[PDB]
Amino acid sequence: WVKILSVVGARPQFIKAAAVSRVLRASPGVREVLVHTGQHYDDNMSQVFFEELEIPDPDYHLGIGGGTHGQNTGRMLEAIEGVLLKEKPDWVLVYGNTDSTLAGALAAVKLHIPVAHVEAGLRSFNRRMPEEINRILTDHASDLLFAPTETAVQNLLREGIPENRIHLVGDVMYDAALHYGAKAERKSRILERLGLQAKGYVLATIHRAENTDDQERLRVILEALAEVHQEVPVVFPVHPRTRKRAEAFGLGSYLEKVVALEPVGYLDMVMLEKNARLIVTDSGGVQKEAYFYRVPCVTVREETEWVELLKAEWNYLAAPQNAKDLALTILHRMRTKGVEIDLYGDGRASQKISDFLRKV
Amino acid sequence: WVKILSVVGARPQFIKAAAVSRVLRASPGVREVLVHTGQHYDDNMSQVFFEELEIPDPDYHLGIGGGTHGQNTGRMLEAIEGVLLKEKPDWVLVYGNTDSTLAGALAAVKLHIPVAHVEAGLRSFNRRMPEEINRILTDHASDLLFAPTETAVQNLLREGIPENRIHLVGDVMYDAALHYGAKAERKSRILERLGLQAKGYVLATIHRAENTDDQERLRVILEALAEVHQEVPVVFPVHPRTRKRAEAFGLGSYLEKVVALEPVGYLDMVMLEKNARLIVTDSGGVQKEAYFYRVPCVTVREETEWVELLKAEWNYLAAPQNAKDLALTILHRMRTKGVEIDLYGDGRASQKISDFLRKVGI
Ligand SMILES: CC(=O)N[C@H]1[C@@H](OP(=O)(O)OP(=O)(O)OC[C@H]2O[C@@H](n3ccc(=O)[nH]c3=O)[C@H](O)[C@@H]2O)O[C@H](C(=O)O)[C@@H](O)[C@@H]1NC(C)=O
Ligand SMILES: CC(=O)N[C@H]1[C@@H](OP(=O)(O)OP(=O)(O)OC[C@H]2O[C@@H](n3ccc(=O)[nH]c3=O)[C@H](O)[C@@H]2O)O[C@H](C(=O)O)[C@@H](O)[C@@H]1NC(C)=O
Ligand SMILES: O=c1ccn([C@@H]2O[C@H](COP(=O)(O)OP(=O)(O)O)[C@@H](O)[C@H]2O)c(=O)[nH]1
Ligand SMILES: O=c1ccn([C@@H]2O[C@H](COP(=O)(O)OP(=O)(O)O)[C@@H](O)[C@H]2O)c(=O)[nH]1
Ligand SMILES: [Cl-]
Ligand SMILES: [Cl-]
Repeated sequence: WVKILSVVGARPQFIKAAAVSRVLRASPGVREVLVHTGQHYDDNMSQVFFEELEIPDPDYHLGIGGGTHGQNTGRMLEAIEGVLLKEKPDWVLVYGNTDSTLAGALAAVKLHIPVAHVEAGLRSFNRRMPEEINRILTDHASDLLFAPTETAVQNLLREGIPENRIHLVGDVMYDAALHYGAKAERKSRILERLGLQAKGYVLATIHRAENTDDQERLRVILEALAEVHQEVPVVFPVHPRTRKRAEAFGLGSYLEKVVALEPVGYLDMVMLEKNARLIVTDSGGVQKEAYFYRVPCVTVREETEWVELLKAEWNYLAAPQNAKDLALTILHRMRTKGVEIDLYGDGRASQKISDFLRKV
Repeated sequence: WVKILSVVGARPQFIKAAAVSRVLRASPGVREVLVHTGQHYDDNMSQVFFEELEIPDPDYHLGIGGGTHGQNTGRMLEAIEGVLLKEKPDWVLVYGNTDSTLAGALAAVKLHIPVAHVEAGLRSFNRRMPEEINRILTDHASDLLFAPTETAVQNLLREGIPENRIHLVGDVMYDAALHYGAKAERKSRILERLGLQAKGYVLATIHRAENTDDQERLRVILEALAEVHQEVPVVFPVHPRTRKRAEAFGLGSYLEKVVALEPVGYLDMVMLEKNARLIVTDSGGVQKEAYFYRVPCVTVREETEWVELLKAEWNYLAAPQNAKDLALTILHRMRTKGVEIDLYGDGRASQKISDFLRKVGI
């Protein structure tokens, strides 16, 4: 009998936890307790994931969100701690690299509760980025480090974390893609609703702060996607923050010139990804999922944490400096492909993690 | 020309800030803002240091303290972020490794305000210490790391922190002792008051969480100090957390078997340490201060961050497993001395720190 408490706050964490939760569910002598921080609150950012991915209702919802880093992190720290004091779990699992991840880890370590980091050791090497600080500080606070890639393992060794706390387990988001693929196939009618032809569009997601808080980068991206749309329709589920920023800077009309949507559930997303001729993104999860489906990817950033996608020629960096340059880069890359190579494991990252926990 | 905001919360942070702040005040093109989180709030833990060490009143008092890690750290994080969004300093300086330290770093780093950590790179290699977590994460959140020892430099390099963000500046607590030592001698009447002569007593402080939060560990310490007291008077300024734990556990009567005091100010502390025959402590700063005055030290812990003191034989660990043994250890070490060696620098760590903050560049 072991109690594993999972802290999730954001869409990509709901998706990670859906894989790990499934395995821990049907594991003998494990009870999972699941805490939703409230970081993501809109139904299209949160509830649709619990429904479509069949995720047990959370035991706690702390309803903390939409504030500053200080506010969100600070309140999450106090609220999560209160839950840990009640539930006394054997393990705390945190996912990814948001404020929720860091608050979960830090709440737990101060109470002498072991913390395991799902998706450990990724580095952008740009420490001005909030997400890099979150990765570094979470990794250094954790007891177990579940690395998805060899690079991630090397990044942890280089920062003095001992071998014996690092397990290369592959990527749980690959597990999720595998497990939910069929259900996406039989439930998603988004190509229908959108009048899209399989391989008759490009898929785009953009929400990095460094791309949406900076008017000139955001303008380069929306200008570039509208141009690309002239040639091949662009489907663009727009993150709420991205949509806020584009409206605020007067760039809303570019969204009207493509097939812009509110955020979609995972099942639609899978169908849009699979059927896309090419994916343009600044999302970590979406650039891996592109590779899952052997759809060429352009990452609108100066670096990625997922370097093996660049090496395997499946993914290509295009920093948003020039709208025409970026447009042409997207259009050129859609008739490219990468090498045959299996990354991210066998799709049983979640049971490797289950096993390592119930042992250690 | 440059605005440097310090975050302090606890007694040892006020002493460190005293030393640095004096320098920063002399420096042209340097404005300071001091934020007192409120972590330490009693006058004999906060106010007395401001007054005797000549520190100006804090620009802000957040009045947070007395809660869990969660509550204190969380509220400090939100509160400090508010101040920083008002003051928009060029640097935030954090000291040591309390919950205040970490909340200060975390507030700052997410606003892209550069953080400098005074007393950087120390490691106990014991994560059960909240303090170990605080200094690991502070260090990894910092853009400048002011290391007091070579061990601390090596600890940082081993955790992947680049050499160019690390500077071995020595210890500002040696600067403090050096700068305030004449005033202590001039003003302190503590020895007169207690009725002690030089070398006629042992000084004790105890306040680690791992020593006070466990009933029988604390009993081991208090009982050992009672025993020592029979052979050589024991003077014991008692931390409020320690008194409170001793009360709740029903161990109050042990404090009658020694010369238990309320916390003393820095000036009285210097005179107590300076004139002690031996110091027994679980304090970080007190360990070093014992060496400053060439007084043998016994550290009542399973480890210290200040390992050079053990190697120079000025300090000796004695984990509290057994009262008779801890007593005997204490009395045995009273007759010892370490090797002559200079540690902690030249008493101008603050000046080196000021210099780096000013010339680091945009
Ligand atoms: C750059 C960065 O730090 N990123 C971190 C960030 O993730 P991320 O950038 O992927 O955010 P995000 O794109 O919202 O979600 C993608 C998912 O949403 C689905 N997705 C996407 C759009 C949509 O409309 N519908 C939908 O279902 C997709 O199908 C896909 O499954 O938070 C993660 C977390 O903390 O767990 C970290 O692991 C990441 N760290 C890394 C290193 O990738
Ligand atoms: C073990 C540990 O983590 N310790 C950390 C801790 O310090 P510390 O353990 O030394 O606490 P503490 O003993 O209350 O203060 C001593 C001072 O009080 C004076 N002092 C002491 C008693 C007294 O009655 N009067 C008085 O003036 C003494 O003269 C002396 O100058 O908080 C510090 C901080 O974050 O800045 C960190 O730098 C430390 N990290 C290290 C590594 O030493
Ligand atoms: O359900 C949600 C989640 C987020 N957001 C918006 O997206 C912003 C960024 O939120 P997030 O939690 O992603 O912050 P990050 O992890 O990027 O720091 C928020 O302030 C909101 O404006 C929203 O509108 N609805
Ligand atoms: O001025 C003060 C500061 C602290 N405390 C008590 O000491 C406890 C521990 O305080 P803190 O969490 O700052 O840690 P510590 O001072 O022991 O390192 C507090 O909860 C209070 O009960 C007190 O009585 N007066
Ligand atoms: Cl998005
Ligand atoms: Cl004390």
